[PDB]
Amino acid sequence: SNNWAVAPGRTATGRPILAGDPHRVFEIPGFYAQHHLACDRFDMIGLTVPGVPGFPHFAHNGKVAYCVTHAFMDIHDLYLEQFAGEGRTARFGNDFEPVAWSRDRIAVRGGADREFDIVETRHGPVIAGDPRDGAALTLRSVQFAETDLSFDCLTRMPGASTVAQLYDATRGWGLIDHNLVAGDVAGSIGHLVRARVPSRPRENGWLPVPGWSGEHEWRGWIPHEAMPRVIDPPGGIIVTANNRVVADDHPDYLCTDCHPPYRAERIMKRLVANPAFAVDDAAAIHADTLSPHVGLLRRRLEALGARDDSAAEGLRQMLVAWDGRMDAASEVASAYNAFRRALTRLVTDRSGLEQAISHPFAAVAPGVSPQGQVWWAVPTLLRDDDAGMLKGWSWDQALSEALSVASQNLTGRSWGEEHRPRFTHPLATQFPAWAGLLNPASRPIGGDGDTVLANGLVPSAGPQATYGALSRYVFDVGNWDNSRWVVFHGASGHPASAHYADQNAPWSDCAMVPMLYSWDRIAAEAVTSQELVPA
Amino acid sequence: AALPPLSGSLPIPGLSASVRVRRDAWGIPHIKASGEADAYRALGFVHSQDRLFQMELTRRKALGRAAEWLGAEAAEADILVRRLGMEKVCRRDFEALGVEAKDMLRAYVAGVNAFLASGAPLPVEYGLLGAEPEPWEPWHSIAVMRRLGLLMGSVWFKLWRMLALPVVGAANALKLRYDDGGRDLLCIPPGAEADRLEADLATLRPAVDALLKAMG
Ligand SMILES: N[C@@H](CCC(O)O)C(=O)O
Repeated sequence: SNNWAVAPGRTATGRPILAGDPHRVFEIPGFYAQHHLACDRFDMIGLTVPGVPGFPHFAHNGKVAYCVTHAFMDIHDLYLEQFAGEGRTARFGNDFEPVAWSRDRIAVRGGADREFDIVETRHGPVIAGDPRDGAALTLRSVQFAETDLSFDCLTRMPGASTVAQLYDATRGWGLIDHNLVAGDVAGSIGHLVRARVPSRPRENGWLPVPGWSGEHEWRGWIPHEAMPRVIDPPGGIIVTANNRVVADDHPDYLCTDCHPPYRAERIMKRLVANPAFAVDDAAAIHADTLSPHVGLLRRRLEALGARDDSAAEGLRQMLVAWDGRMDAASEVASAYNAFRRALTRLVTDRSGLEQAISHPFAAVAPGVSPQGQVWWAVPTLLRDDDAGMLKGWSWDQALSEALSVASQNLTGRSWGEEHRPRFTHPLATQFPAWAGLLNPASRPIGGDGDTVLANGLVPSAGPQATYGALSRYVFDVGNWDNSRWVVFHGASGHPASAHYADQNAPWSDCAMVPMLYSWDRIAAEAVTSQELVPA
Repeated sequence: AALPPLSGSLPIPGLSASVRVRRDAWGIPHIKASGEADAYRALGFVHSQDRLFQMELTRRKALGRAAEWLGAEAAEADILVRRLGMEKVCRRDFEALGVEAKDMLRAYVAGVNAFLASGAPLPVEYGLLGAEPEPWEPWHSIAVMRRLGLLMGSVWFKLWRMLALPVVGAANALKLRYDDGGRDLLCIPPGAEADRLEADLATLRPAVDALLKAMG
């Protein structure tokens, strides 16, 4: 996800500007929908979650604007339990205690019912492994473990008038951890880590940990007032982009895993170069396609030297010359992607990680992708030249092999056409003759998982974009009708609707449409108007 | 005529006053109510006019009933959310909520239920599936909200490093994480940088050994 705020002393307007874009899988219809809701208590516009009241993540109310990126706090622990009693007891300290067992059943369209066991220890439910064999994994997650009052925040947030009031209003939010970045008409900007995080050791962040020893238990909650926050920082710039929120010597353990800092860095760099950021400048940072890896790729391939195979040497010259932009127009960007996919595939097979998911402990739906994980770690290992997992190969051998393989996979398509998402309705595989109607129309788009324009992919599956900005927005705080937004297909979830897929056009261009707040402009532009009346 | 009516007037049991819903040039609804309860009721209603299939599909995924629509490919995801106790923790959450949040949730689903009773034609998906929509309870929104962020973040990485243990060894498995570009840009303080801490194999040894044994 990306967001940023720019302080009044660095904007073209002399008021805050907030902008960004949440990144999720392109499930259809999009998880977020645009709404404007007014009553006597509030007048708010932003993104809603169909089926949930309110504006949990993205909105302004005419005084404060707010938006989020996923913080990558560590909010889920896995415990290795030791069981006995044929699964009926689990160890805690030096005592084995009764475990909860019950039975449940789901129905399956076109198949038989599945019956199954729900096993639960004092840490939580068993999600992997068979307790009858003596060990299994349980999950203790802030999302499930204790009473959660996040829904109380939804009725308080609309009434906030300043950044600080917004942050009070979110007290008790724990369903998910967000960098909540906010701006207000008084001129403030802020970033709060909005999350409930248990107090417990750094070690729990690396692996499932022993459920019996007491070394690894939660010791209460990190207090609200201890969560990282900053308000009106002195550089006048806030950026968050799933990157590590605080240094690891911070006194509470908060994070082991997060996204690399490429996106935040590139956003930060462009904002730093522009101390008169205007509303119109948001769209250019959304669209940023520079890959952080061009330099490393170039050095390594350079040092690799001419190949013997002819297709492979051609691929090499092309990659060595590439400007590193994942532009929709760029054919060489597809070839970089093909090469990186082949590289990642080879490293995964070679190391045996491809088969790591054979183990019964891997069976937590929807499962981990070895290629999808290794893809992000390859740059580190390549940069450090660490061939520790390549079973005798050097990186130069992997690279060379990847040139050979990748050269057979060059479609020649511009990256836009190579990467174009195939937006797949949930019923398209069950009703394939309806796929044409059900799947909203998609256009060519650039970017990849590393670029601010974060249209990422499934490396084991192919180059096609599978996740990216579900929406983009910029808030002109205190000149609200100048705010703008877009969603990746449209407001409607009805494949027949004129608004099922019409926003895909500006979205694919990285352009946005007016986020209208004045009722008099809304009245002037209404296409349909409906009264919803008492009985 | 595969589409619900977006003009005229439509009744909602439980409204105190009229609510006006204007859809702009992109179909985005701008909803104007007097009271807050009317606002939430109208939002339930308008959500459903555009997104009924999404809402119910997302709820079914939350409640482990999606395989009833999607078949075997959703079976294992349904089993997982059942094991997690979605219904139990969403009911629990709802009972603990203050009166304004309870009222917002109740108003919201009375708007959803009002849409279901409105006599709109059903979305094309219900036609395909031969299905009829099921009514909404207040705690259902909590389940839909929980489903949206379900298991996001750290669990996958821990599960992955554990799976790598017997394949590549401890020293290697503990390097399996997203790159840091050589050194993180932090969010707080803005602009600050720092080197992340690498795994302490010595402190992790007993966890590692326990898992090796358990997995082997
Ligand atoms: N989509 C995110 C915001 C952060 C992004 O997804 O990383 C969310 O809504 O949790």
